[PDB]
Amino acid sequence: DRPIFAWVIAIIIMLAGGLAILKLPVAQYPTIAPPAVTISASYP
Amino acid sequence: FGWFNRMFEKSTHHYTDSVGGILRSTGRYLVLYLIIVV
Amino acid sequence: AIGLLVDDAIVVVENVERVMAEEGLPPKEATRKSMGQIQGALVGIAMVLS
Amino acid sequence: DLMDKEGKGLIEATLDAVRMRLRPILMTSLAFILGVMPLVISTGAGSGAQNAVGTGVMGGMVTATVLAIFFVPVFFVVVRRRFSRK
Amino acid sequence: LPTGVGYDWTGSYQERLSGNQAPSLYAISLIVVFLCLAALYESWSIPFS
Repeated sequence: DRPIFAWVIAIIIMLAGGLAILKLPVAQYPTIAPPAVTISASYP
Repeated sequence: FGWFNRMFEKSTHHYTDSVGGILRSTGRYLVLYLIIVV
Repeated sequence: AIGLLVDDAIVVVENVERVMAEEGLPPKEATRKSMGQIQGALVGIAMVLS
Repeated sequence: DLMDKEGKGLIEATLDAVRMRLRPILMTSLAFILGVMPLVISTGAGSGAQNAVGTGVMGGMVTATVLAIFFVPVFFVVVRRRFSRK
Repeated sequence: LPTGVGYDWTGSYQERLSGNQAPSLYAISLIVVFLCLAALYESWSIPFS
């Protein structure tokens, strides 16, 4: 169709997505195990 | 009233001719634009 | 905002006011082929104001 | 719009364009400065924040139309930017 | 200063005000404004005006 208007749409994605890589956790596997709390006392 | 007659004059003469008058030149009002930025 | 609000109100109205004189023409269809000249901006200006 | 659908107007489209629309600029911009007017002075204790806002737009709108309809860019631009080469 | 005496801020931006902040905000305000002025325009001249 027309070049510019489309290229401008793709340049949002050059940012936004690239902005997301400088703003969303870079860590390992995401929380998998169902989460649990742990009580812990001590009678010496 | 005056009012209309007035505005129609400025817009025509006065303005538009003085715009083709400046448009004629260029490098004087460009060196002015950069003087503005400084 | 009150300023950047009647600005967008003013252009659509007064661009009819010329097109009803520049080619003396009250009717509906004047309004129509004025947003031929007006609206090309309107969405574009809204994209850069943002 | 004139440069395309209508005729070139190398400089006689840019000129012919404000020949038909100095009205809306100096009608809004005047309406804007007057709506900001009650904040710049007039109110002087109820909220002094009104002074902080209006002072930095009344000042700028004087220099946003008496300049941008004129002298420095907004005519001059399209000329050397669009034309002059390619 | 003497040994065993450091420092730490409180609490004194941690990220605020005119920038730092501002520039990066304006920066993108400039990187976008040009687009939009092309999504309805086309060229390499219109948006510079």
